[PDB]
Amino acid sequence: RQITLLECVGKGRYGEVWRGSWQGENVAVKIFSSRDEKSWFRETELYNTVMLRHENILGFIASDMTSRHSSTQLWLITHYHEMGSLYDYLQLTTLDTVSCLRIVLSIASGLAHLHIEIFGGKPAIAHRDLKSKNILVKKNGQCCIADLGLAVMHSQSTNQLDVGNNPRVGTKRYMAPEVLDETIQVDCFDSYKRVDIWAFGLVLWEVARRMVSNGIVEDYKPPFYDVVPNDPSFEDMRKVVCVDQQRPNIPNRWFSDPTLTSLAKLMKECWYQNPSARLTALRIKATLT
Ligand SMILES: Nc1ncnc2c1ncn2[C@@H]1O[C@H](COP(=O)(O)OP(=O)(O)NP(=O)(O)O)[C@@H](O)[C@H]1O
Ligand SMILES: [Mg+2]
Ligand SMILES: [Mg+2]
Ligand SMILES: [Mg+2]
Ligand SMILES: [Mg+2]
Repeated sequence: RQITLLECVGKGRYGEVWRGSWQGENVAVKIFSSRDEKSWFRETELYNTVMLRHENILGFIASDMTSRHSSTQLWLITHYHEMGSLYDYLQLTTLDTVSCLRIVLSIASGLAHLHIEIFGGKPAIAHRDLKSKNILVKKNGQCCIADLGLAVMHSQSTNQLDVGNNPRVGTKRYMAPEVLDETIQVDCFDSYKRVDIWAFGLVLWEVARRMVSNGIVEDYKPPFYDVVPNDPSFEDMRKVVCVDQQRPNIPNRWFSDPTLTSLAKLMKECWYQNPSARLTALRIKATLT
């Protein structure tokens, strides 16, 4: 509500995010364009109607409408996290195994807790836009998942699939093949879970490259850096992913470390071209434990 904005710490395609004061404390304030009211709606929807509290999910505080510069602003107020996004984090620092396992574990927990229905409780939720920019790194080393603005929900009791009406689509670079060739089954909640696993496999590759094993690392590179431009188009991503069926190549320096060898095994099982073959968030969480 009555919060003072102190610094804007970044912008994406759907709004700005500010570091602000509430009760003299640091909170993140994502300000939506009214051009993107549907994502502010969907995120407010989940965080108000679903008990969505968990160590590895961005903590919610409030949602509100306010007036600035003679115009209406849609605020989503969440936990501020000093160290920013996994994507920024991976570029400024290298990882050792205990910090790299702590990251991929935390994301695995967050995704699985989203993906399963709890009775007592919460419906099953698929994310639909998971990527390194939509994961935050917290002061205690755990990562959490943010941006529920494209989320779909399913409840076993009703067996009703809630898809929303947001016409926004996922970040093109991270789309699974079934999204790109438009043969995803839109009526089947599990399809959406398998889109998330695929992207998770991409995030996994991003993290592994930055773990120091025998004093060597790769530089941070986004998935398919070598075959598609920045801001790749819908058809750019289709040629690589669907037609020629390329996957990020695994550096064989990783075969000179035991963990990197387990994560290479994890990733490949997240990006089978056949979505039924892909691991679930529940296995991935298990293996990493
Ligand atoms: N809760 C938060 N606390 C601290 N920093 C945040 C928080 N949320 C977002 N940020 C930072 O603000 C940046 C802008 O985020 P955002 O507006 O969500 O766009 P994006 O997620 O980076 N990519 P996109 O929204 O698809 O264009 C992020 O990349 C983070 O670095
Ligand atoms: Mg975002
Ligand atoms: Mg974000
Ligand atoms: Mg969020
Ligand atoms: Mg959103």
